[PDB]
Amino acid sequence: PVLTQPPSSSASPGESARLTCTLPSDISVSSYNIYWYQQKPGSPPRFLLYYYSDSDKGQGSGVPSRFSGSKDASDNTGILLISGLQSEDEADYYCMIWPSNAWVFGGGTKLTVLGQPKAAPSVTLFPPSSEELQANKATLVCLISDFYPGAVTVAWKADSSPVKAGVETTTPSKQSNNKYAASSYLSLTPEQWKSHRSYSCQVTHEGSTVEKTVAPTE
Amino acid sequence: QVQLVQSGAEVKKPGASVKVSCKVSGYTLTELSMHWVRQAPGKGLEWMGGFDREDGETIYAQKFQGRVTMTEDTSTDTAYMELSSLRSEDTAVYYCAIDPIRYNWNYGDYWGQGTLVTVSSASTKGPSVFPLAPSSKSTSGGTAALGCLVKDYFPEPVTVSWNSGALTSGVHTFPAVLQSSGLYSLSSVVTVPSSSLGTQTYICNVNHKPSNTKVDKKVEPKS
Amino acid sequence: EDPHLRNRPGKGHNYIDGMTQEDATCKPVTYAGACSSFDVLLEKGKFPLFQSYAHHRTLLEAVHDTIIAKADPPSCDLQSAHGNPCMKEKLVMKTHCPNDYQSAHYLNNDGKMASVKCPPKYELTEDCNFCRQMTGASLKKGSYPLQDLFCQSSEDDGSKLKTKMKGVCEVGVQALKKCDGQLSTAHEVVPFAVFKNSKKVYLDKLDLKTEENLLPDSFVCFEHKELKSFDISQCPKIGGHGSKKCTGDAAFCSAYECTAQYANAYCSHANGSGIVQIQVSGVWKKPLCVGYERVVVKREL
Repeated sequence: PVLTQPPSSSASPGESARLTCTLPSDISVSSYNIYWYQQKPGSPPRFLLYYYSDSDKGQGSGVPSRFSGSKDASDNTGILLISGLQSEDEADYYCMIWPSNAWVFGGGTKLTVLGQPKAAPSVTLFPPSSEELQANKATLVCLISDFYPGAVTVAWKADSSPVKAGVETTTPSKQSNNKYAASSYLSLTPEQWKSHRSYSCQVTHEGSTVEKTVAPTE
Repeated sequence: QVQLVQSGAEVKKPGASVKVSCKVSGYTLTELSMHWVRQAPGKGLEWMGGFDREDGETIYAQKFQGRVTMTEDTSTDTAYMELSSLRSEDTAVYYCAIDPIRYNWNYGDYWGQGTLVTVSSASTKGPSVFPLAPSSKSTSGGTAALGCLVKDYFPEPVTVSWNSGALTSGVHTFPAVLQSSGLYSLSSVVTVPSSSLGTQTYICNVNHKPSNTKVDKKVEPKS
Repeated sequence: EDPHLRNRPGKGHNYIDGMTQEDATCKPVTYAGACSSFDVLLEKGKFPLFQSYAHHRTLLEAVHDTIIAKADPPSCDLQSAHGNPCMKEKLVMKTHCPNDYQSAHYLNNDGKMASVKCPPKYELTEDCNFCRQMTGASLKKGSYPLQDLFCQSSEDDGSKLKTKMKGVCEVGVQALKKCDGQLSTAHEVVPFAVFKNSKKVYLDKLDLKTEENLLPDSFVCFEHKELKSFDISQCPKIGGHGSKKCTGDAAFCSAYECTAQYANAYCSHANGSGIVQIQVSGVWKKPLCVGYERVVVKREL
């Protein structure tokens, strides 16, 4: 069973954040205990609480009551509600159900407490340098910078066709100006680079996509 | 209060096996059902297997069935996890975990600190440094992007400076990526006024001390 | 022994195979926690036979202890075309299921455990024959025992044992005779027993006897932290070997070495435990399970 969480979510300090955990159509949220975890970088996941019903629920040790859980049967979703959102709550959040002999985790949700505001990303795509192609290698470097919140989806395309093989992407890191930056690499053979008309890097930030393309014919 | 301590970071060649420990202190291991969850860098959590002590049966996930083995040493309160036929996609942080609901009495650890296992066949290779030249496409209203590509090195880390540390404003050095070749790679970039391209000099200083490799590369505009 | 009734024999597992969300407090059942599949049996006024043999195994406990086997379909789906394998057998049973239950288990006519089940947000009707939509806040995580019974381990063979009842033509799903007069029908609480190589054996009579003993299975050992179960296998017998150190009653100290200062735990003799035997057509046999159930009986007049 697949558990789908939104890749990112954001809310302002003092507000309430509502993270969802949607279950497939062949199982029901009403049947399972719903684990919720909070994970911050460089540390293992931390158990927040579990929710099955208003009479079968439990809170994690040292977890403030700002964190609460519930279910929505019509949408088949497990819900983690964080009221009075504060700066330390910015982390990743996972849901988990234990239907059979397996821990099934959701994709995870990067929750950004909105420090202040919402910059769109600047994209720069670098073709392979003449020095690298002389070494019988070719690497496309996609540079994403100055965006907030720090969440990006990177998609590579070769002649309007998506590319999955030979792609390495970094997790968004905070720049010295406190915006975020990320890099993505597409490794090709020198023949693959010149055999196509163009290669494209597409990044998606807050539902909006910016695309840059490069061509060996220049 | 339970205390879960895992072993140190690991480097294993592809095809070999890796063996992770989780030492339990403050509680008896033969009263705990130990599970194992891994996490590829920057990706989600994945359950690998667990031991049901009330049942006495070990359960594994199908994606690993045949490769993951779970043992224990009751005298030292230490659980072990062995993953065989390692591949490049097995690079992850491996956690030993404990059911938070059944053991709600515990106010100590429910997870281990984590064990990073890197799968690579390389051995102390120095990096190749290639320039990322701005022509005009890097420009948007007087702002331009240029940088250096530090590629195919092992192991971590490399340190990058610009103009011998004099230039710091607008500089950003990214974390490394581990490619399928088993070699690391990162890029350091600086955003500059596009007018200063013919006026200013930009040299990145790459330093890989495991191989004693120091490279300087002048990043000048493209013809 | 009031709180030690949750110190279960064997493993003490009181969960059904397809519902594992209560495993924290049902696998096993112990001093702490609640279990929807087990606490039903300890309500005073219900399950009188089990409450008089409470230190013996429940049906779920006998299943997970390999004493009783699961039916070929382990659970019948009421809201299907038929719910067939249990339907004909469930209709001859007069049962009463409380609200908010998704599953109910019983001992089959084959001496196996069958289950009646419903979709994830349906409750069992008051007669356990249909699935009604949930009018609670949430469902229980376990299964309701339909019969009042207890179980034990047995190597005594009962392949030669069969139901013998005076003037009875049909009891439950079992036809004993060809009756061609017109008959008397009624819902009767009929005792039954299951043996190693037998089917369900109904009886005119429930004649039971217990032989108490000082074997490890007749002791409840516990420790204070707040009660926590303790396994007697860690205790050394008189002139023996032990990984821990224990004390107990005069019954425990008569066979195990006792230390009334150092003890890790305390062991009491579970009175009422021991090996139970039943009389079947004038012969004492060691049954796997013994219980009651209200079922349709057709007797000739």
